[PDB]
Amino acid sequence: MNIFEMLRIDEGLRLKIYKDTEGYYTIGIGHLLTKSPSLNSAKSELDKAIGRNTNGVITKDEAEKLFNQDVDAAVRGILRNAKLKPVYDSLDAVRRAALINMVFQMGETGVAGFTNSLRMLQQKRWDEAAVNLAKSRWYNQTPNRAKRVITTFRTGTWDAYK
Ligand SMILES: [Cl-]
Ligand SMILES: [Cl-]
Repeated sequence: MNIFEMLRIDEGLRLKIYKDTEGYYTIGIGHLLTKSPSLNSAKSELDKAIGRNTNGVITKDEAEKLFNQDVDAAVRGILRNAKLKPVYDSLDAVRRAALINMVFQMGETGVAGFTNSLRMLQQKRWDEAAVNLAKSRWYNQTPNRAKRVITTFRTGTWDAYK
């Protein structure tokens, strides 16, 4: 298992514009299009992202292409962030994937806001970090996905995904 296969299980794959768990316009593998309520505005972003007139539909390759761009952006956002970088640097490879997963879903700002959890991860206090991570809107709104990520941080294995 790797970061790509982990995120593919978490986000699924859809080739036509759809609404995410928050109600926003998305396409492919969890690629947010816009927070706007207008479908037209979403179709406009989609064509801009792809470079062709898509009329709301993309192929598998186009989806995988946006996906590779998005994982690359998440990693780099972490390495550029003064709060995330040190945590990232301190973790093993499995746990690193779990941090990337959080960032992909919620953005760097968002993750950076989990001050207490990040400090516990840095300290390698696994059971205490899992407990604090669960006291969030994240966990209450997407509980099965949060539990998978949280178990990954707690154990340091891919069990939750096998
Ligand atoms: Cl883009
Ligand atoms: Cl969920």
